Amino acid sequence: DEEKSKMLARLLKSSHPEDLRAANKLIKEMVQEDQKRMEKISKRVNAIEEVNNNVKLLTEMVMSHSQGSSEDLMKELYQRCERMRPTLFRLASDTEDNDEALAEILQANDNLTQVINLYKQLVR
Repeated sequence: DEEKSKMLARLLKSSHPEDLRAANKLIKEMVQEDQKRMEKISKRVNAIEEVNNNVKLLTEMVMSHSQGSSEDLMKELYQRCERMRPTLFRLASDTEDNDEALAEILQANDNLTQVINLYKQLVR
């Protein structure tokens, strides 16, 4: 990260023999990497984002409904949570190279399961 960096800026400012050939090859590499690294983070974030929101929302509703046509936007929301358990689990699986991310996906999932059940605690 910092070594590949110093290395690069070294290969750049210098003659042609190796320097350019290498400098480029190394530029091409990084680019291709930053590409996948990007798409990954992007997926994880939206996923967690989508989850925290649904939880919060459906949580509030199950609260205002614990006393008094929402009983159908509350169900519909709930089933959405169910189908997320999958993607979440499937996500934690590819996140085997970053425990800070993996932990977030996990806690994300805790909230998800916590509310999917709390809803069921009333319907059931």
